[PDB]
Amino acid sequence: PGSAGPVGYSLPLSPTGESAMLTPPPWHFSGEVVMVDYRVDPDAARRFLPPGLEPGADPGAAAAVFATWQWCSQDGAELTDPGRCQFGEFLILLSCEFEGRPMARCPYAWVDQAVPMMRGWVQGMPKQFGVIHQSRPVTVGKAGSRLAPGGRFDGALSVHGRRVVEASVTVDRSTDQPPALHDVPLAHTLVFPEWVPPRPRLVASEVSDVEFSPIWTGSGDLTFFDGLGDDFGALAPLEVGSGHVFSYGETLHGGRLLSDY
Amino acid sequence: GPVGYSLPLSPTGESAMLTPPPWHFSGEVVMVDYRVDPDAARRFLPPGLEPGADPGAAAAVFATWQWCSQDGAELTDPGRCQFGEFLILLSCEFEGRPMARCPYAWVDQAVPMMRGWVQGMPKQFGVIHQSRPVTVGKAGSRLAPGGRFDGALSVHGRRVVEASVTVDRSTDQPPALHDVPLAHTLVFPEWVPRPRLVASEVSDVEFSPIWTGSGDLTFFDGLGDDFGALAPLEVGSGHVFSYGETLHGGRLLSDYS
Amino acid sequence: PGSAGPVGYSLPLSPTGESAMLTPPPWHFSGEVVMVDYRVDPDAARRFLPPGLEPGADPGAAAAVFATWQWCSQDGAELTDPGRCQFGEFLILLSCEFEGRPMARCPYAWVDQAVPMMRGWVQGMPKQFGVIHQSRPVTVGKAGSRLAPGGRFDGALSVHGRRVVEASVTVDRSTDQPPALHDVPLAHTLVFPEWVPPRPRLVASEVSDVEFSPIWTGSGDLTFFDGLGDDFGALAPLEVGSGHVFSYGETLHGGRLLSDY
Amino acid sequence: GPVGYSLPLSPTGESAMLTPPPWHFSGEVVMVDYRVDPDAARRFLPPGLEPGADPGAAAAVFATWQWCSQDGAELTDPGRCQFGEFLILLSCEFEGRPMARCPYAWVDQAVPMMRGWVQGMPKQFGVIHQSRPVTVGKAGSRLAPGGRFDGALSVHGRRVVEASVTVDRSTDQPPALHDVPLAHTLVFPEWVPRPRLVASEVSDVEFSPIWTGSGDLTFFDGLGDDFGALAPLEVGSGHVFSYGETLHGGRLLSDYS
Ligand SMILES: *[C@H](C[C@@H]1CNC(=[NH2+])N1)C(=O)O
Ligand SMILES: *[C@H](C[C@@H]1CNC(=[NH2+])N1)C(=O)O
Ligand SMILES: *[C@H](C[C@@H]1CNC(=[NH2+])N1)C(=O)O
Ligand SMILES: *[C@H](C[C@@H]1CNC(=[NH2+])N1)C(=O)O
Repeated sequence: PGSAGPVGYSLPLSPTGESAMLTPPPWHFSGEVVMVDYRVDPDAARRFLPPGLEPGADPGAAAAVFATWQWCSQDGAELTDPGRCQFGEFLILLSCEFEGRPMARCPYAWVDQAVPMMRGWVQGMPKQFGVIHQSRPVTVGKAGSRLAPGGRFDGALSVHGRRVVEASVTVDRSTDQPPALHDVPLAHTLVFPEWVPPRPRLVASEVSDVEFSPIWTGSGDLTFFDGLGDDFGALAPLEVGSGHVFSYGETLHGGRLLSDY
Repeated sequence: GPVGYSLPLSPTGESAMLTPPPWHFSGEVVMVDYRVDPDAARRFLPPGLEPGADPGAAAAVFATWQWCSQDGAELTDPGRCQFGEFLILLSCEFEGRPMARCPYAWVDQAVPMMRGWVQGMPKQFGVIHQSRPVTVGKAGSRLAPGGRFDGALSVHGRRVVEASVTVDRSTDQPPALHDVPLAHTLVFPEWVPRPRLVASEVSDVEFSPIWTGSGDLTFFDGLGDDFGALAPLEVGSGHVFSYGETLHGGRLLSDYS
Repeated sequence: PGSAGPVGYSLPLSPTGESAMLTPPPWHFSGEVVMVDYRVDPDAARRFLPPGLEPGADPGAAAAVFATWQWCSQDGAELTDPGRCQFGEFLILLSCEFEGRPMARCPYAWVDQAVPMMRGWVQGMPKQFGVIHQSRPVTVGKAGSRLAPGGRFDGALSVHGRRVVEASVTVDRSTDQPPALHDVPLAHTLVFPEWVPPRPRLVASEVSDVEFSPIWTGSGDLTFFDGLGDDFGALAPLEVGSGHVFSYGETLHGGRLLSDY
Repeated sequence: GPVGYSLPLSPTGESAMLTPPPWHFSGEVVMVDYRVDPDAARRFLPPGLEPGADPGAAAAVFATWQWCSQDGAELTDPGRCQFGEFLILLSCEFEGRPMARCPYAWVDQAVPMMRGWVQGMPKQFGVIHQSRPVTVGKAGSRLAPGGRFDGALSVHGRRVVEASVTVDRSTDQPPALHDVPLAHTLVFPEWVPRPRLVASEVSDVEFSPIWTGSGDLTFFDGLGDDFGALAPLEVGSGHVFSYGETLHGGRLLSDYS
């Protein structure tokens, strides 16, 4: 009501607010996921947990998650421009707990589009830019795999021209049991660098209307390669477990404060 | 000396950019049938290719593909086996047999581009986007009545084509221009100072059920007056479906001798 | 000294701090610029000036600025990886004043790399992602222009697959007079969206060791196209003035608060 | 029917992806001379091309180019007239005359890639980065003693080559492998079930002063054992310079009849 200067949910500010790079939440997501469960060094994982987050009930449980998404705002406007509403993503997830409640920590994430990257920082998800590839199921022809026993699906991440992660799943059966780390709240750290010479906050992403397709599960394989530094390398798999292929949706509304310390 | 199906030659032949056919394709298509000026279409038909039984029938075709060679090796590297594509198709005939001519095509990966020229398909490079059906959540459309699917092509940073389909029913009737042989012109520029009309030989052609509904198509400036001549006079039905084929090689229609 | 959780100048946090996407300033920049001075609707320009910034001494003075940069941190480490240390940029600049002192406001900017984009938001420069092309001078052969009378240089910006801006300069003489809008402080608005249900600050970017090559100046041409919305379109040229081609360097240290309101 | 120097054919010929030669090039080069296993190099030489007077001499060449046709039209669209390139060169001879063979090349734009195959230059697609000299500020090197310049190539998301040069002096001596004719193999895959050895004809070859100093070069895995066979045994001098030429067409060295 009072406002004088230019406005907007985000930069760039403009007289009408229409120029802003980001739209206010809620945002809807619909995606396809290729995920591998793995065993991480629990002491290594612990060092990525900020104060307030404790080790998971199974401290060594981790996951590598490839996904391709479509997203839109409440009005659905972005959906008519597929170039604007799609992105690929790779995440690491670590098991943790907040006040006794299972959650996941995402210490590393990459995406291949700028809007999702910046929107990640708004939520505290530490998204960087990368090149991200993922197999898609086919239903006709021979050039791919079906969502059926024996179907194989692969994921790859490169960053700055170097291969960082490769994952594979060969599915053998369908279940109605969502993978644990993809079915708990994510606990992020909101912090942004200080330009004029920071107060981090631990937040949970608030979601609704979480939906999974049937889950196709089988063997998993996962390989980390050099090219992201030793801090990242500490989270490489000790052992690799089951892989999972499924579709996922949710609505993301905003943050809930877990601790402002 | 060094060998290979294609450049670069190498001692074992492994370095070649392209592998020998056959190649398998599995793709997701968003296609719009439209009416083109028949006189404009005729001017894109080389000798031997005559106007369709329906000279004005054309189509704009967006697709996303996975492909592989006979051994399937490319499938394990999604970054190497995937590409997006936009094509124009024109109805024509050769010796009384219905076919389609592709006067323009764009892809977003180099191997499929070069492989296109091998077959005579006139692929250039572009930026190509296409809606994907969803089955969970709210951020997209289902393959079901009322589902909408969009396609866009930009070239050299300029928007060139936008298409949309809103489906209303499923059928087992493949879109006509996507179910006839393609007749290409095999020609490569002379570097040291002879075109052939060929058809792509395919097998194991497979369609999913075809979701069909309204179609919409717009051409924008940015590719020149020759291309603009093929802009729609009227836009017909749209179709969303999956498609597979195996592509084996070429068959000579004419070498003009 | 006390720190427990993972750390870093920016996300992602890590045990050593090495994983952070951004490095602390200062950052050094060395670039090549193709710039066109133009006349903007002063009333339109005014609406992009937040409280505290007044219209420029010449309220209708604006510029369109294409640049290609190399950048590095104090240790110079980024320079050995050209893919990491280079980016292209397009900016709009508007003339304004703070407490009587000439400055420039950048209402819109685009870059083609993720690190520079995020670093822009840290400073309040409203960078989005785009495709940005710019001619470079040649010194041998025929496939280009020399930095000499008659030399022509072009710039183009596309965003989401649509052409947004095209500029051209044909130079006819060399001067030692830096273009006014490229030789004054930039006044940005620091603001980041609030995730847990904003306090903007007006800041100036503090720079040192500003250096210009000889300036090649001549006719300018500039065209805006649709595809960024009516707020942006309000800043299209009424008339187009001189163009300038030159090399530029500076060291960027941090922000100085102009007003926290 | 429709015409054109290259596909796609069109009624006026304007749609063609490629324009007829001559084409002008102006580029900035970062090059490292190195020693290759002569036996490995020999295996990449087709019949008619014999080992160099110095069989082990090779070079790794990074360049950034602007190009245009005779009318200069492409120059006004920087996005259409610019590309980056990485090449391997091997010393060889044809009928006693020194030449260079390019067994591998990569570029980052589609037109130059296709145009390469027209000439017989075995270009593939890659991601190619190269340092640029600066003249103001601190974020780079000057073309002056102690200046360092780096090059990198990735293909399909894997790093393949890194090179570096630290210059110490200026000379008027063009690097040998960048100052001899290139001998290519013109061949295109048969689609309906005959290579030629050709040289690229150039004129108006121009070098800036050559800044020369130490060179460093590393190959990484990621392209196969054939390519790996050309990895350096030893690395020599590096050179940073500007280069221009006009490329007119091909001259037949042999058609093997
Ligand atoms: C980034 C984060 C989304 C939300 N959940 C994900 N796995 N990715 C964004 O908002 O685009
Ligand atoms: C290019 C051509 C393919 C075959 N049919 C198409 N619609 N695209 C290629 O071989 O990759
Ligand atoms: C973004 C901003 C730089 C600083 N000045 C510019 N003109 N661009 C960044 O820090 O990379
Ligand atoms: C590819 C080949 C050019 C000519 N000489 C080079 N080093 N690259 C093209 O024609 O664009």
